[PDB]
Amino acid sequence: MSHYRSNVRDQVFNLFEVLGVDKALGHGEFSDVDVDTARDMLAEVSRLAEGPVAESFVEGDRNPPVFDPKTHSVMLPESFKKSVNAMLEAGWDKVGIDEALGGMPMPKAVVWALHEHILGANPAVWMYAGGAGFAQILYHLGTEEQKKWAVLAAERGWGSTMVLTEPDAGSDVGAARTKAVQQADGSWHIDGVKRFITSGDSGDLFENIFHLVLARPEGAGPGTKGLSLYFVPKFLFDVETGEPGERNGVFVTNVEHKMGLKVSATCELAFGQHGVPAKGWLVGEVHNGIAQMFEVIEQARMMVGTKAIATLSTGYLNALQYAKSRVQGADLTQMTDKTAPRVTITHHPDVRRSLMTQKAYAEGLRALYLYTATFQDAAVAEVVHGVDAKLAVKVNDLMLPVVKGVGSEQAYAKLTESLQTLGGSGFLQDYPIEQYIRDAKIDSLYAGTTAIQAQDFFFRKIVRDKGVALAHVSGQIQEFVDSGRLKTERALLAKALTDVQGMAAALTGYLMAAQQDVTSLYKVGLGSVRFLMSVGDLIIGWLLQRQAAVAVAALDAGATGDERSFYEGKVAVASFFAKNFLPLLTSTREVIETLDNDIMELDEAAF
Amino acid sequence: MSHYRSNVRDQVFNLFEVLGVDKALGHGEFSDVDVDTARDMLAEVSRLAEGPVAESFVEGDRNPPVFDPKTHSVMLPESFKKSVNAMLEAGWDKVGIDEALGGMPMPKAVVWALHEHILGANPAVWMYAGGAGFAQILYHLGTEEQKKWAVLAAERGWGSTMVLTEPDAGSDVGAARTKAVQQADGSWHIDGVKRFITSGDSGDLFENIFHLVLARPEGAGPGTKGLSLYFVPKFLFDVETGEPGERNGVFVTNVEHKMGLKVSATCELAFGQHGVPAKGWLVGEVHNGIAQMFEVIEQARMMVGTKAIATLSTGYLNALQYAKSRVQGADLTQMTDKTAPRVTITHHPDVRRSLMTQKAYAEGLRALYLYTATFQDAAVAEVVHGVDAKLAVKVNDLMLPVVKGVGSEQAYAKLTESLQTLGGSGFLQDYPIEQYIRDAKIDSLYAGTTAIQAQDFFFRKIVRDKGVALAHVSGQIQEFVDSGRLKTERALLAKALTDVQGMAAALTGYLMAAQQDVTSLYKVGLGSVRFLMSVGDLIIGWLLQRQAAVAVAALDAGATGDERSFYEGKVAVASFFAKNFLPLLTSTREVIETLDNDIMELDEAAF
Ligand SMILES: CCCCCCCCCCCCCCCCCC(=O)SCCNC(=O)CCNC(=O)[C@H](O)C(C)(C)COP(=O)(O)OP(=O)(O)OC[C@H]1O[C@@H](n2cnc3c(N)ncnc32)[C@H](O)[C@@H]1OP(=O)(O)O
Ligand SMILES: CCCCCCCCCCCCCCCCCC(=O)SCCNC(=O)CCNC(=O)[C@H](O)C(C)(C)COP(=O)(O)OP(=O)(O)OC[C@H]1O[C@@H](n2cnc3c(N)ncnc32)[C@H](O)[C@@H]1OP(=O)(O)O
Ligand SMILES: Cc1cc2nc3c(=O)[nH]c(=O)nc-3n(C[C@H](O)[C@H](O)[C@H](O)COP(=O)(O)OP(=O)(O)OC[C@H]3O[C@@H](n4cnc5c(N)ncnc54)[C@H](O)[C@@H]3O)c2cc1C
Ligand SMILES: Cc1cc2nc3c(=O)[nH]c(=O)nc-3n(C[C@H](O)[C@H](O)[C@H](O)COP(=O)(O)OP(=O)(O)OC[C@H]3O[C@@H](n4cnc5c(N)ncnc54)[C@H](O)[C@@H]3O)c2cc1C
Repeated sequence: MSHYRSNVRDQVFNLFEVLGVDKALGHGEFSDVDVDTARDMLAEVSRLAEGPVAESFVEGDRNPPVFDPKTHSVMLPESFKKSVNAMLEAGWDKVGIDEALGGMPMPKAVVWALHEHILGANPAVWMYAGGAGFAQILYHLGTEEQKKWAVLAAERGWGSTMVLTEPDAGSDVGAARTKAVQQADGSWHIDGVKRFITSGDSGDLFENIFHLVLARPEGAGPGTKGLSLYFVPKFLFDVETGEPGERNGVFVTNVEHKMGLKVSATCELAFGQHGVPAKGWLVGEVHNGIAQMFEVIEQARMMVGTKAIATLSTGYLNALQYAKSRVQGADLTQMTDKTAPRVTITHHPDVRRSLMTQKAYAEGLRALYLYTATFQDAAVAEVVHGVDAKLAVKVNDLMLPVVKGVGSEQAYAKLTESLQTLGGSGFLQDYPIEQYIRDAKIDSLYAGTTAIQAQDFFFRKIVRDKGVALAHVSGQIQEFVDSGRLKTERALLAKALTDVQGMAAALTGYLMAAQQDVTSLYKVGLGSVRFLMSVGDLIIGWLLQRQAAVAVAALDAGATGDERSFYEGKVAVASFFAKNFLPLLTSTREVIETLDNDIMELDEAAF
Repeated sequence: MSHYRSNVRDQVFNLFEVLGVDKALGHGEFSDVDVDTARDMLAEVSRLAEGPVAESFVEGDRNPPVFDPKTHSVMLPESFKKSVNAMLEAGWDKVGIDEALGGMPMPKAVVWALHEHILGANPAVWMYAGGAGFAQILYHLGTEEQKKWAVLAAERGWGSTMVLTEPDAGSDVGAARTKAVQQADGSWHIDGVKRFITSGDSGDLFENIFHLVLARPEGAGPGTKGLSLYFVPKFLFDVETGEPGERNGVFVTNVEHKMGLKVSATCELAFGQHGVPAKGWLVGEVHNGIAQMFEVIEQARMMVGTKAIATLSTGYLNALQYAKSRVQGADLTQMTDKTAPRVTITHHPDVRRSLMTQKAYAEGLRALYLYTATFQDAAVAEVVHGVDAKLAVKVNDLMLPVVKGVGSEQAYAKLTESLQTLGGSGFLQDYPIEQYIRDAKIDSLYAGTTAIQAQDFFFRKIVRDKGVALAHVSGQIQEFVDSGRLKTERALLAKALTDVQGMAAALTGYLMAAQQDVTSLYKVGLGSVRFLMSVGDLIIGWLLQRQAAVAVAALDAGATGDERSFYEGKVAVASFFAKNFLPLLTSTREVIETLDNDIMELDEAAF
């Protein structure tokens, strides 16, 4: 087969044995979707991922897109084009999207499980083909006239981009200087240069591209609150039929050469700099740019974390496959006997430690993004968690920085173990883990760096939230921990919950203290990322133990064969994680409780 | 200037203010080298590394060597060949080499500090140019006839290789099947295929290459003990003048395609398979192969750890230079004020945490390999540490797994922080950190995987050694923590010593219990790598506090200006490491004390 190894069985286990998404199927907007329908779609898309989508994964990296400056055009490998069009011709880009746009209803938890397979097999495909998902947001936020455009965009299959960054405005989006001047007809003319734009051009892959652009109206206020969101197409088009017309003044002027994700054209995109106006329209005809754009960012941050996790999972499964078959060395128990038979390396304790660590974070993080996705539909959140719509929004907001920040960083860190499992062969392009690592590095940077995720998590999702969402998740873990074979694991989780609550209390103390000495805030920043990562380990631990309980019940009821091996692996991985990673949170709490500002007051030249 | 950023000042600090190498200079073999001569040499190689050597760093990766299968030859980029020849013409490969081979005396601590700059600027240069260091080993081990061959190899500038690995014999060197058949004329015919041979061919870069080859003499016993070391030249040569002659029967048949270190040709090397016998000569005319080859392996393991550390250093320095000039966002104390002045990112807490983390491991690991190198000369070890020659060998042996294993893994892990400091630009090939990471990942694999290092460290360097070397080093740390501003840090180091000593006790306990239940050994394997990493952190913490003590003295003695900034940085980094990384060892100890065999008993199919 291909490089991509899927795990539909684990997705089904989470969705329909552990998390309860099955109880929302057959109800609400999912009247005509049952568990069998969702299972079949998952198997169907996993086969597409493993075949036509994965087929161009290697070539996308080895023969990157070619950029021609004078026609401002990017040419993608033909094999990649077919991969994208194989996905689109099957309609996987439209599941969960409004029926007006050609979609059919589906819980986001299932949608993200479906898209996991695409993100694992060839993530850039998902990016180039996000047009309809972009159209969904434009449909939600636009005037009635702009809704017809969104409908057209979805059906003519346009490509799409999210356009915020400028050389001087990356983390600080509010510093952007791309400007917008209103025209007599109500149109606007966009004028500026944007940097690092994913899918900024894609050649003849699509009939059109509609950029969603942040720009500052002439005379607008400063910062992010002064930015407005604009619909700017590559081609002007017939507002009735969608037929592309005159080329609009939006041009790629450069394409970055990157560590990985090479098939995703990361572009310098110029608006109105080449003699042709960049005509655009104010989304919703209101000035509400940063709020509007964050509907896109929220999806971007979910995708990026799910991508990081999809990559770890297939990285782990490739390493496991290799390890079962690689003979090297003798069993440690027969070390003195140098004539002892050679064994497969899964017999070596460090290889099993490595593989169980990979397993725990692949499956642990899979559970985490699926659990997060059960809060992204109010109806699913209601039936699974018994929370009302407002609280579900708060919990999803709480969990997004965890999915993105912990997923990106832990996936990359544990792909190191995947590669280590192959020995020297892991350093070769013959195996895909090398590329997995290069493609995954980006996940801690774009859609907001980890430091921005951790700042958002504490200041916006806990402090501004008054801790409500965190107290809800904490309370669910408390109940789980207070409720035979899993008693030791639950006590380690009780300790980890207490450790994380002590982290949050210390950081809130630093926050409170800042009223007397404002530099106390630096301590919060110093601890923010370790706190973010600790919460992730806590929720991974809990979800894995919820899985282990379902597995114990399945084994007692007489599981046999492959199902028994699946459930046996869940008991072991939940216990392994509890004993090897949860106790580390104790030392981290002590460090966070002890933070000082020595390194803040240090002279910069001392570094 | 170039990508490579050096730190001569820190090397001097370690060598001549902390570690006491100055006491050995001016005496014994080092008559002709004083502190000043060494500082100038470090500065001189500093500049060669930054210029002619770093010149080809980028091209070597983006235009890798071309393999010609019909002539079994590798063609290296011309600019890279210039870099190698610039190193050789300045004689940096012969520093510390026997005078018979064109070298002059130099303590190993200074030699590795010299080579740090080549390894950071273009590590493959060091590898290709290592021929003279190979000859020194040939000179030590050879018959009188072979020592003349070693002289000619050093004088004619030949390249060299170390040839062990086969497809079925990587970590398990003893499974190699390359054969050796003695001829009437006293030579042997080598027959087999070797894999992954660094520098297996180099085109016209050198006049000859002498391969050091492990092979199994006809009728020898199994495992590493049945292997012998053979001298196998690319060209047969006149044994009096060294003039190359007939082509010997050893040919490269493939070159690997790798993640990084691309300009190092990693070759499939075939002996006696292309119709021409591969003539070789038994090194020392004795069958001591694995012990002889381990003289080479010990240098390779020191180099790999030093390379990884050299790479983290220039990664940190590049990120630091970038952080000081990158304007993004405002001070955290003004987060509510959206009009606040923009600041350089060095003002942000998470960036300073990141930078101080990179600093502590770059400088901590530099101290580690320099400390280790003070045991690689008997005269130096006596003057500096007061230990006899045989104990110095044992300590060096103890530390080689630390330098290679901990250096390789921690350098790669912390380069993630370096790249993160660049934000989105770190993912660009426009900056060198992307290449650092790819070039560094191999450090955890070749010259023995991290698991091999951890196994060697415990079973051979602690258990076979009867705790002598470990007891000596721990004794020095015990002394140190029992000796105002460094008091808090001293106590954290004491706790770390107790923690590591508890890890050792637990592992020794598991070893003893293997007398009754031999599976207990598996627990040793499970904790082996974490134990090794913990010792690294202990020794890093210790050395940084030794540096801090020296720095405090210099501060109170009236240091000013840039020297004051240097010394202040050492105080801060030693304290930061003590407070943020040493306490984490307590939880690691608890994990090691609670290891069990559940994941060993688990069915393979359950993974
Ligand atoms: C049915 C089907 C469904 C289909 C749809 C799904 C599919 C769609 C397809 C997805 C496409 C993905 C394509 C891939 C492209 C790659 C992504 C990128 O790199 S792209 C680029 C990625 N770039 C980045 O990620 C930017 C990174 N930088 C940051 O995030 C900064 O922290 C900053 C810019 C927010 C700071 O600015 P500063 O002015 O200090 O900010 P303040 O703190 O003052 O907040 C101001 C206002 O912002 C707002 N708002 C804020 N936070 C949140 C939130 N978390 N959350 C929400 N809103 C949030 C809020 O309105 C707030 O006002 P208020 O409510 O308070 O009144
Ligand atoms: C100015 C100078 C400028 C230029 C400088 C040039 C310097 C020189 C060249 C530098 C290198 C060039 C760069 C090349 C980079 C490629 C490096 C590689 O990958 S290639 C290398 C890649 N491949 C590897 O690294 C192999 C990795 N695999 C291993 O290490 C395995 O553990 C194994 C082979 C030892 C197992 O086999 P098994 O038979 O079960 O192991 P046992 O436990 O039973 O010991 C058997 C005998 O071996 C001995 N001996 C053992 N250990 C050590 C030691 N630490 N320590 C010492 N000796 C050791 C010992 O004699 C022992 O006998 P005994 O004393 O006990 O009676
Ligand atoms: C491959 C790729 C594709 C991209 N595609 C897109 C796209 O389609 N659309 C788009 O809009 N953007 C895109 N970007 C940009 C992306 O959104 C990133 O947010 C951007 O690269 C980050 O800003 P920067 O690179 O200027 O880094 P900076 O913001 O300059 O960050 C540099 C360092 O400073 C730290 N830092 C910065 N500000 C703070 C702060 N206030 N507190 C603490 N630490 C801070 C960061 O964490 C980081 O370590 C892409 C980037 C890449 C690499
Ligand atoms: C770039 C590069 C250059 C190289 N250059 C040279 C060279 O010049 N000369 C040379 O002789 N070799 C060279 N090698 C070979 C290199 O030393 C081997 O790849 C290395 O020893 C690992 O062997 P392997 O690839 O077969 O992995 P394996 O031995 O198959 O290891 C696979 C996995 O099993 C684990 N494992 C194996 N045995 C054990 C055990 N007993 N206990 C616990 N875990 C175990 C490993 O840690 C790893 O995770 C090079 C390799 C590379 C990648």
